[PDB]
Amino acid sequence: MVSLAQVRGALCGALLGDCMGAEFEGSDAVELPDVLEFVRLLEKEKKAGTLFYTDDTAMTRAVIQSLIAKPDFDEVDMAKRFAEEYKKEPTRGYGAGVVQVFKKLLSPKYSDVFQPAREQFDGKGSYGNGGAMRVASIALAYPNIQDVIKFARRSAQLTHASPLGYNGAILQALAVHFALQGELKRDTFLEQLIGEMERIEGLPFCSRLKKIKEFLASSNVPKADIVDELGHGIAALESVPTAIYSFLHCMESDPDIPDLYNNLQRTIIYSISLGGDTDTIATMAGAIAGAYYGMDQVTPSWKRSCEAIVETEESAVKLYELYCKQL
Ligand SMILES: Nc1ncnc2c1ncn2[C@@H]1O[C@H](COP(=O)(O)OP(=O)(O)OC[C@H]2O[C@H](O)[C@H](O)[C@@H]2O)[C@@H](O)[C@H]1O
Ligand SMILES: [Mg+2]
Ligand SMILES: [Mg+2]
Repeated sequence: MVSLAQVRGALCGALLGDCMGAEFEGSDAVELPDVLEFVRLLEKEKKAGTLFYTDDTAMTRAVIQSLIAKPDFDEVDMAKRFAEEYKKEPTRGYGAGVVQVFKKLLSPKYSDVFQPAREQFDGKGSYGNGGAMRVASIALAYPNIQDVIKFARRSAQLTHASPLGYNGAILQALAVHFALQGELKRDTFLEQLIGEMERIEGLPFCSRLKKIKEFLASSNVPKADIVDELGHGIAALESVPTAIYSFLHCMESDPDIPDLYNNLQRTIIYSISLGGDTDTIATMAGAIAGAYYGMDQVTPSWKRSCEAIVETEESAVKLYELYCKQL
């Protein structure tokens, strides 16, 4: 039985990952000591809301507003909200490509809201993680896996028309889905994901998911090896599996991370420690961790530092109602 605590956990986890990840974004070597210092300073900050969220959260909030306005899923309403949000706050840190999608939706020239995304990169569409970064809410609003899949795909295809783009969104949404279903063991969790992705792709994402299995079966896997094989890039293929690994890895102790950090905190710290697109990787791993461990692991000293923490917590209630309605 999914609880409010898990839905709120997911969203607050996504918000923390974004806000804290943003601070290290695009450094392709990050050092864990920097992350630990950052976190310690964060806990001591007397002023609340010192960390601003980025496009990841901006788009997340737009998804949520759309689901609440239109619980049956309205891709037209959603597209409009994405475009209006971009227009309202263009400097939140959007990918250079996706900006063109928003401008086409804002223009009066397109009646098919999917068409701008189809036109990206000489008709190939974006392979970026921007579809995945905002998708978690689909899993929080829709209990049935078939809904999760088709709405993850469609929400993603508003900006990401490449299969790599939108299958990454599907994968991230499935990861959050299976994290919500209670205390799944690692092996079953991955079996669940590999099962679904073979059908969906049938295989880039399955390949990476298989390597994740491999890695988890080993111990003391260098971060370099994780980055080398799974990636830490703005591409969905190189970020969504990496987020899933971070979550799965951080279900147990990491020798480098003090055990006085809880699992969700560990998850965020570890994600950021991998470098690259740290905002987006941490927001995704954080969403999965939040869903799994819930709000009890979203500590007051961490969350209070995030722009829009209050609004986010409020929004969780409305999402949770959607979820409950669907049962
Ligand atoms: N098919 C392609 N061919 C060549 N380059 C591509 C392709 N697809 C993507 N790129 C490159 O990938 C870039 C971004 O793709 P975009 O769809 O704009 O962005 P996003 O929404 O996925 O956001 C990605 C992250 O960026 C921000 O930090 C957010 O926080 C996310 O973390 C393009 O400019 C291209 O260089
Ligand atoms: Mg961002
Ligand atoms: Mg980013």
